[PDB]
Amino acid sequence: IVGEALEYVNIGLSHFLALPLAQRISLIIIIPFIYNIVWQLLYSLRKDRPPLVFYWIPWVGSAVVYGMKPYEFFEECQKKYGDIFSFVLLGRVMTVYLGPKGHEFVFNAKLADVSAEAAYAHLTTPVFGKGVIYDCPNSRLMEQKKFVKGALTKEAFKSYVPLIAEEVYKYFRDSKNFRLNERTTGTIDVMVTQPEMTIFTASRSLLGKEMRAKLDTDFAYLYSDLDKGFTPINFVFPNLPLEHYRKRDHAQKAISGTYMSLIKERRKNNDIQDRDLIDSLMKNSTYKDGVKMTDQEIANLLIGVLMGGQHTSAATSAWILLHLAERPDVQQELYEEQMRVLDGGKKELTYDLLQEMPLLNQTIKETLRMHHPLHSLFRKVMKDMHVPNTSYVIPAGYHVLVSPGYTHLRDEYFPNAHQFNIHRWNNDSASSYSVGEEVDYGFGAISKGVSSPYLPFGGGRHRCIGEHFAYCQLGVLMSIFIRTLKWHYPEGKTVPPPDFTSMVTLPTGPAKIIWEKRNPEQKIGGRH
Ligand code: HEM
Ligand SMILES: C[C@@H](c1ncncc1F)[C@](O)(Cn1cncn1)c1ccc(F)cc1F
Repeated sequence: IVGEALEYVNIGLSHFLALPLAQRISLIIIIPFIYNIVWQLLYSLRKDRPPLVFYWIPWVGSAVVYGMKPYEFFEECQKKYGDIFSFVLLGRVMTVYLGPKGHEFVFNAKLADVSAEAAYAHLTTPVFGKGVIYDCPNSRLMEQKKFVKGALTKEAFKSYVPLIAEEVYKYFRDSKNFRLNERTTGTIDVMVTQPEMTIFTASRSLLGKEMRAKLDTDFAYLYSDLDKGFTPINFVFPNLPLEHYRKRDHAQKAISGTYMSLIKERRKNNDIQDRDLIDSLMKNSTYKDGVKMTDQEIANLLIGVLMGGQHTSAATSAWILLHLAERPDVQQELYEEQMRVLDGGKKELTYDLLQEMPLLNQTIKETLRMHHPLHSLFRKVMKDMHVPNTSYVIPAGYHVLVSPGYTHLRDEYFPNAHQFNIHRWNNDSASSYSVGEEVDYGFGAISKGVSSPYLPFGGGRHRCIGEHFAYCQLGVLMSIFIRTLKWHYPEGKTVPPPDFTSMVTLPTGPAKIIWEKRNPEQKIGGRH
């Protein structure tokens, strides 16, 4: 007789529903703790799954160590399990594939196998607005990228160089952090100066003079509010009836409103030129099926493009200054190249002359090797994926994570990888090189292979289209920094470690350097 036992299941259920509140909340905690632990041990025997990093807390997973020190986490997991392994992160399973094979597996994955917008839309759609980037099918994104890349031409860069130069000189003249007509030395926090210089230079060139003029007013604080809404917290908590979220949504509406105002003023006056990215998208933003982007979608695409470029570029010029601050030898070598290429300063800097500055471009290239601004790129797996030359299957509903910034730091691919050495790029100063066959996904021919161990701009359909703009901006900025200033660390300070929590690998601030004028008597003209 088992019937007697099934009575005691029923009895035990009734004795359970009647335990003291102390016993039950303790049971409410301990039942999923134990179940999680036993599920992982059962998981460890599936041979069609990559090894899964062990974690104590359910749902949270390895979120803490991953969020704080992702590269240290990857190295420890790589020593234990090899190059492919999974970990739990705030409710999701992330499968990491380290190394060049990982780059191929993720960046060159079939469109049907993985979805970037399914991973990212919750981060970005609340910040940028609807209908663009990741709030739209991949085919729409592919053509959005074509539209933006159409104002990112060599001819556009030739006109952007003197405009970016003007902004840098105006920032040296007017900003409280410098005031070079009044002060010959000073101390700056590069995490204060570089965000400002980046937004001023990117606004003037990509958005135009009107939009740049608005950053001289209270309007600039909307950018700070919108910027604060770009945060990993959006991945778990993208809308909370709280104040941070309200200034974000307000800023998005107010900034996109300002761009639509300009777009509609330009069209009401037929004042549509080739000045900036606004002119360009107004003339060129009709999809191949004949649908035109709305003025709202144009404005939102501007926000996302300007904000993406904001955080990668500002982080990078911060790291460049910070590495050069302890390398007066490198500053000296870069200064000599400035003097030779620009005839002692008697040539005005042009886009063409920037391309004849290999050591300056190698300094950018080397900073992007040691400080890849995005430590992790993500996709959501949409169809079960087999990992070649293994028995592993990554099931739909998992996410795949690739980290070229981690391979940038491996000695096997970059000897003495933790040493800043711009000369490892001698006779190889190009921002990136397609090492063979090319493919076009809708925004131009790009490298078909994505196996390069140096992959600062990703690859495949989601590859960056901002690299030449970033080199132009960083190049103008650094050419002027080098010709105008020397700089060094306060006593006993050195390169700060990265803060990875922002998802952008920023220097831990305050990161202070001391500048001094190379020509204490040099004056910057213009009105102020
Ligand atoms: C140092 C500067 C930069 C670095 C290292 C960088 C890095 C990257 C990487 C790694 C990706 C691939 C993302 C993924 O696969 O999920 C990407 C995509 C992209 N980036 Fe950049 N970026 C930089 C600057 C810029 C700038 C200046 C702009 C705009 C002016 C920009 C706009 C974009 C866009 C539109 C994409 C396409 C995303 C997609 O197709 O899903 N980036 N970038
Ligand atoms: C999604 C986002 C990101 N941020 C942080 N970790 C991983 C990421 F994928 C990012 O790739 C960053 N970025 C890349 N180039 C410039 N910015 C991005 C892409 C396109 C865009 F229009 C705006 C934008 F923020």
